[PDB]
Amino acid sequence: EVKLLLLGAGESGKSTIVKQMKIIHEAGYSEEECKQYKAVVYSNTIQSIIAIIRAMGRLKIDFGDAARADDARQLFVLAMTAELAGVIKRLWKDSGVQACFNRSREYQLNDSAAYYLNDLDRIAQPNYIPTQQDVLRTRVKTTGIVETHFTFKDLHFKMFDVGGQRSERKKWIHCFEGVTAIIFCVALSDYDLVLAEDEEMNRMHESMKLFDSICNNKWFTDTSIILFLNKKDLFEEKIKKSPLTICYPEYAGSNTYEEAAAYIQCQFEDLNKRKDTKEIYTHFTCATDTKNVQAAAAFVFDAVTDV
Ligand SMILES: Nc1nc2c(ncn2[C@@H]2O[C@H](COP(=O)(O)OP(=O)(O)OP(O)(O)=S)[C@@H](O)[C@H]2O)c(=O)[nH]1
Ligand SMILES: [Mg+2]
Repeated sequence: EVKLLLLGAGESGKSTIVKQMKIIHEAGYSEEECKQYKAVVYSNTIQSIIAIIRAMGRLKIDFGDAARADDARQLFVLAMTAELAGVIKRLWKDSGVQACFNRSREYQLNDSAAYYLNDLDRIAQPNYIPTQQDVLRTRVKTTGIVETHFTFKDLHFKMFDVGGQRSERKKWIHCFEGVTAIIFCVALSDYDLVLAEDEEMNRMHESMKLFDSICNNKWFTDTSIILFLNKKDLFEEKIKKSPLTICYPEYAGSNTYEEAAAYIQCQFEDLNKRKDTKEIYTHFTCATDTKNVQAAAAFVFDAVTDV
């Protein structure tokens, strides 16, 4: 009876939200289901550390220890085993690798790269099983449309998740029929990144063009628009290191979590052309934090209840 549509750019966090609805209302991920994602965890860790040493060549950075070159060679051939763990750990500890990691803005690196790598000892053990946090931290591109059903207070939702990348936005239109509410996810940490499809397009700017399209859409003039400003935990960490001016030349405020976030929210709310007729319900979220998403869900519920 209630249709929920998750929209947003790629890496936005929409699929992580779906995962959280199963954790909260469907009592988590079974031990067996976690073992399913074990390969995904390993693939993500491997792809991340590969992405870093590959960046070094492009970025003119070399190891703090020249002996690592044999480990970097070993990483590619092996692409889990206890030898591969020792190789990755040494590469992650290297001063050169760490320098390149702190320049990840200049290439494409998974959000959860450091999360997995900093916990490699746990990840490398035998009989290791992905934790619920580990599963949420996994990245897998969403291809096609995925639906999910859950019931709350005698109201049950149809949640639709779709791919955010340009390759999949053609299929967004197929879902627009009968949408109660839209949850538009935006990565706060995307302000200094660039799209993986287009090397020179700013990720946040892309997210903006999308939100303008959706927020001021002809089909959705009825539907309530919810704006999820996601990845606030990464934004908090990141805003100290990188200035928000990279995304906005005009921004003269401080590079602080509270003030910078407030600014991004305002720029997205300003895209509403029917600003008097239509309201936008905005919430700051950490999609990997189940407790935080529980609070978000309640906020989503209140917006739908307002009907
Ligand atoms: N730290 C942190 N990581 C997040 C957050 N939201 C998503 N991520 C991470 O970012 C990655 C992308 O999230 P995901 O849910 O897959 O985005 P998406 O919109 O579904 O990506 P796509 O299918 O359109 S391509 C995931 O691997 C997840 O672990 C967040 O709020 N905080
Ligand atoms: Mg997805």
